[PDB]
Amino acid sequence: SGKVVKFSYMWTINNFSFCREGEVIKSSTFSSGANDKLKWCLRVNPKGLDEESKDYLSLYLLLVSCPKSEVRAKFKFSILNAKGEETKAMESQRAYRFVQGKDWGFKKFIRRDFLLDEANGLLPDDKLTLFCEVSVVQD
Amino acid sequence: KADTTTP
Repeated sequence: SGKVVKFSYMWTINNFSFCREGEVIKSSTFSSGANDKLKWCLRVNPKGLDEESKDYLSLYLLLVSCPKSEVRAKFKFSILNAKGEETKAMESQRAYRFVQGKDWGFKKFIRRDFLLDEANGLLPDDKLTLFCEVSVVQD
Repeated sequence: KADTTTP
């Protein structure tokens, strides 16, 4: 069997301003690898993860299940503006080692005040569109 | 650098 070895997941969160959430928003599960056997999701802390990131939105890629032991993968997160352009990109500098149940991401992905300022056009109609591009280098 | 929330 062949494998989906790179993939891009687009996720829109409606009414983001009214996200009454350390509380997590979880995306749908999406699949990768051979026979859809690698399962992933995105997880968002809209008000931060811990106290040191209260001013930020945190965003993580989580490996939900995998057939073997480890998966090594590079990943990139970005926000799509109204024009569909990628902006505020952050990417792993290297492949990270994932095992079933483990996440990797950015506690300080983006400042809340920057995200909430309408002049930056990142919440058109109160909608946050995240973009996650993954490249699996092993498994 | 990326961070993880799980031990």
